[PDB]
Amino acid sequence: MPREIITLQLGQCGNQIGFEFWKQLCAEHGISPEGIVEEFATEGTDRKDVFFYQADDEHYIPRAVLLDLEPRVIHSILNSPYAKLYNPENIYLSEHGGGAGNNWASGFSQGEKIHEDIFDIIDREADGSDSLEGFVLCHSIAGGTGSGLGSYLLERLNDRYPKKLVQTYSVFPNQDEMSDVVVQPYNSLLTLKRLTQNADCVVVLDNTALNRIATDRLHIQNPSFSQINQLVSTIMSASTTTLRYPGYMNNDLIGLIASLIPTPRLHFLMTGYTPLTKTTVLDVMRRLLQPKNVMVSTGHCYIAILNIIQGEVDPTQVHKSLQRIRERKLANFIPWGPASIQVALSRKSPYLPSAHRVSGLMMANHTSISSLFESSCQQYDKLRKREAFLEQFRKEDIFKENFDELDRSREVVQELIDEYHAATRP
Amino acid sequence: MPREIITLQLGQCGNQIGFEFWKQLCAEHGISPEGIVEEFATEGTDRKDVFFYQADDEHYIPRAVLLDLEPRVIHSILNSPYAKLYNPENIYLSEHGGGAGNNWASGFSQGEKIHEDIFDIIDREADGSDSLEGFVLCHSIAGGTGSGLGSYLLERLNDRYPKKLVQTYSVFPNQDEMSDVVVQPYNSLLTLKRLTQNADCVVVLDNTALNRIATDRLHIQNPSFSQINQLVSTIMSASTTTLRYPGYMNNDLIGLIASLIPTPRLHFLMTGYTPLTTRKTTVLDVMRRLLQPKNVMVSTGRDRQTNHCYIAILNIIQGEVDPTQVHKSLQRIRERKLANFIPWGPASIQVALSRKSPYLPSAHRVSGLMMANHTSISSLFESSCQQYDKLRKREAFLEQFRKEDIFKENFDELDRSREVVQELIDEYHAATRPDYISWG
Amino acid sequence: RKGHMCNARLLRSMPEFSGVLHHCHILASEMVHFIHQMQYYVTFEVLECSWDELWNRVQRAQDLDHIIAAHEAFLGTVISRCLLDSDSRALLNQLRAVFDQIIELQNTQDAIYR
Repeated sequence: MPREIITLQLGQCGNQIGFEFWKQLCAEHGISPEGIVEEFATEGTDRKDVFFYQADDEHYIPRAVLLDLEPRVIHSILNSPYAKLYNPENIYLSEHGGGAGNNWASGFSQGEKIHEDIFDIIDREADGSDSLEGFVLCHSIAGGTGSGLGSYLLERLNDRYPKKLVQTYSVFPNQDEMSDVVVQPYNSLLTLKRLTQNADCVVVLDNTALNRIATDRLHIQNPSFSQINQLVSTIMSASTTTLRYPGYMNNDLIGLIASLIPTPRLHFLMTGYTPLTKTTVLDVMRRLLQPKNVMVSTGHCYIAILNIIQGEVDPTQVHKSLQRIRERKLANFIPWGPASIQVALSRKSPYLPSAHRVSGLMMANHTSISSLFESSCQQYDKLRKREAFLEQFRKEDIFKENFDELDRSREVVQELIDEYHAATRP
Repeated sequence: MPREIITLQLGQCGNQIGFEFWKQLCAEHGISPEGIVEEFATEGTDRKDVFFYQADDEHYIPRAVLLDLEPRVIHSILNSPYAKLYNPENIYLSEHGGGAGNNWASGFSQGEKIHEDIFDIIDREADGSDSLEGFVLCHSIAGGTGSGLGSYLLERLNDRYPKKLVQTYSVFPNQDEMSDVVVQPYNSLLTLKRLTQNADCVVVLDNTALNRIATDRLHIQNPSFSQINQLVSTIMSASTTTLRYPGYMNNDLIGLIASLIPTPRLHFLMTGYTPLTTRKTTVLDVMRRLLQPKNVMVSTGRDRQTNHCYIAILNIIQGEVDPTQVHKSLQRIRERKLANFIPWGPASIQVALSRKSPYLPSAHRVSGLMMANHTSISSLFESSCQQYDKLRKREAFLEQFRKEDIFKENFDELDRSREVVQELIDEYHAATRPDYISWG
Repeated sequence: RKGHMCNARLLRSMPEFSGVLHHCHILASEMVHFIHQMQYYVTFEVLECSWDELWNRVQRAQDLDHIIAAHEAFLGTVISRCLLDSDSRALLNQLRAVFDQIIELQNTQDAIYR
């Protein structure tokens, strides 16, 4: 039986990442942008029914719901070659084309305004899934729509499926650049709060680290958001590789999460992707150990690391690489528990052209993410202490009476940081 | 684990030498100007991890950091055919585009201004190094950046990396030409001070000696900077031969230095190269040419009063060499007393045979470089001290030092540098003497 | 673990339960780590090696006897790595007891939450 996962693409960034993710999945599975199985992809070993639905015309339709408060991105997707990829009944678009105006409170109010369209889509997809595993919300914490509406959707998923895992791919704003959204620190704090308190697993997407990786490793001078999203789509394909290639162990997202999130409140997961541009298991692990390839901005120790290596891998080289990693103490583990370092050997997708016979993704749980949450809290406090951009927040219901939602978001992110430190502690 | 060496290219001269070094390494490894290994160079027997980094695209990237306070040289490297060979993230450019202006004090203040950025870069490279052996700073001792910024970087490396070696290749200005920098003797004294107190090894590059070599051996009338940089690149390539050709002994620079430098302060090495020119050379002919003054690459004053001697000599012979001819060459050199050695210790003369790069064309079936620690370098240190004393006693060219914080109140750092350089000259002369052990 | 991490969100509103939630999440995380590691070992150290042996043998098989021997070798490698011998019985019993204790911990956690 399929184990369906619903992908929620929120706001401009979430919808663009979802579109590029679907393009990458199509390319990895040999699926055309219209949802038709390519002749070379007719004999694929991938399970498409988990993430795509098959239409009566042999079209594969993404189990993807695209919610944006701004028309530009939705219109670009519906005008893209991948317009036929998405199920049209799963697309909610707010009729109030005013957006959140880069205001987290406005994004939350917009999520409330488009609640019916969104929850109608979510319920339609839940009843349309034979064995829905869960929802993955892909959004940014720094915008208005993706941040406010993203926090709202995280809350609503936790409320509607309180026994089902709610995973988020939460994009954290750049801490080193002045956010164009003076309330961005508030949006970031609210999103970190919702990931820490109401999500089972938060994949932190640090724009600072993603930009660094895109520039230093892809040789992109001034890496564009498109190149960052191409890296993201590569990561999403690697994350779905265990779904697309049937293995003996960890064939489901539930099992991945249970392996990745040992502390329910400490549910912020760091991601890592490779290549960022004959690799032996040991050479792969040595390159992975380079800080420029970690996809999480952590300010600390690793709780656990899983390396999923896809392609033609010699298991004896995997064993030798694990042995060398152990002898070299290449990862610092929690002192109060055993060091969880796993290596999964998988085959690469046959449908995606790989210049590299073998690629690898590292997922690492590292306590310095608390430093990222602390940084987000400090940015929130920096904005609140200046009352900057609050006139528009006071117009939104979450901030209409007070800024307590911002202060609670800062508190929740502080609690998340403190829990990450305790998890760094015996 | 590799034993990585980071090349730090400082100022116009340092950056140009670093660029030519990377060109030479690329040519020796058969690496394209974009840092990609050439198809013909895939089967090399050289260990690249010691001196080059491997990029993810099978490109070999120099473990080189190009740092300049003046844009001309950094931009020249990024505009060279080798711009794609180097990591652009390994190029530091001071936002204060004022350079050191051939002022040691300005170079020092610039090193202070870029201290954090520099140590951030050094630590990034150290973590990207499995077993980083050390840093080689390519700078001039007479300029502003290489002297001032070189001293600053030497200090900061000594403090931050107290277990890692900091070697400098300090280019001394031409002694035979009127330096445009009237304070050049002050800059040189300050650089010699920093080499003496905070450097483990200072390779003196005398532009006077380079001009002499260009005239006498290459027949270059008025050698251009390109020809000088080609000679520098030849030397730098020769320096990596023990790393690039796997032998049984002394395959690393650390081991070479520990065998060559019994006195930590007596770290000034003279170079000699052969052939220096625009018949199967035997080991004995090689050693005789190296012992020929026209093949020594260091301008040491022939002081008739001080019987200068070699502390140590390494002859790197590159090419097809018969070890029996090496033995005959050692025997002939001993019988002929072709080298004068320090009287207070045994003459340490080592000869390493290495193979040439298969990717680099060698016109000579056999070449040889001599690296010598020889007390006549003291004649250079004495000359630098005398020039410093000539300016300081006249306060010549001091207005720009007094404008700089290191010299704003007084010149005590210059005077200490002049004292250190006088002590260096006298100590090098003693090291030519049996009493060297008691000289200090 | 799913129930742990959902119910600790539900019951976060009441602080009294947090100590139970955290202790259960810790125990469950330890179990999850062990199980995940052991399954990665069985998959690679048993399944991957046995399948590679079988496939290399069959792909170099020239005789039916050879094919039969290769299949036997595949199954033997899988059994050996998977502790299918008559000497691993103690480790098998320990594995089974760990499984049963994990089921018991699940039951106890569900009771606590109820």
